[PDB]
Amino acid sequence: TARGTPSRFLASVLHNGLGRYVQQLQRLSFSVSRDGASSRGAREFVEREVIDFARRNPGVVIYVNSRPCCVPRVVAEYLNGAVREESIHCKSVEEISTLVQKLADQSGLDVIRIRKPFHTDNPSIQGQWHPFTNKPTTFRGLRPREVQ
Amino acid sequence: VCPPLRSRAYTPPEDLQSRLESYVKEVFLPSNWQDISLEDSRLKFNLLAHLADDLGHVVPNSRLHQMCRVRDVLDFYNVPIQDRSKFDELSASNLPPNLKITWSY
Repeated sequence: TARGTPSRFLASVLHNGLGRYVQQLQRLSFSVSRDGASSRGAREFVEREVIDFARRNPGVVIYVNSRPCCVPRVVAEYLNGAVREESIHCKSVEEISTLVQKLADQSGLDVIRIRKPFHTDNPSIQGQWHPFTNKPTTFRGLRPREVQ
Repeated sequence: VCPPLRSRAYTPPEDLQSRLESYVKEVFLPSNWQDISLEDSRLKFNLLAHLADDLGHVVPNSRLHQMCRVRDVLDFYNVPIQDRSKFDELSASNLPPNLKITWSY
């Protein structure tokens, strides 16, 4: 629930779009296993997709480590310092591809409730409303019931 | 003494047709030698054993029945095979500069 979970505001890592888009994902470590049905999909991904993904995203370093593993994993490190570890255990090639693409397209900011669907650093162009807007001014600035 | 383990890799020889037809002449000669039926077990064994001894590559039992003609034998001996490990294949498949693969096995 929102009250039982942290929250943040919509934001970008370094104003990611103003000048140029910078892919926030920087590292992808795939822990895979030679043997083990859990990492069959991971093995197929390494064989058939990882090269294409690497060349499509030249700004992401991919570390494929084949060691004995019961739960193959993918650790995504983002420019902002966030680390997201996802299990690719018993996931088909398509599922692994979608997960990896989502990690690539996703920023390092925490996946928590976002308070507002929008964020403006300049919400007002004409002047934020204050009680004295839309209020006429009186001669010599005389408050009501003032004698002189 | 156990001989050193043989590598399963086998690149088909360039003079494959000439070698095969020479062996066919040695074993069995007529025109269209590619169609010589290998229904006689004696001749089949002679040809296949000679080819295996020469080339270092033998017909598996699973394909032995389907090797019915010299054309089939030629097909089997011109299709290549490699035995390099998956690590070697992945590392020699032109890995992009941002893709590093390591084995802890």
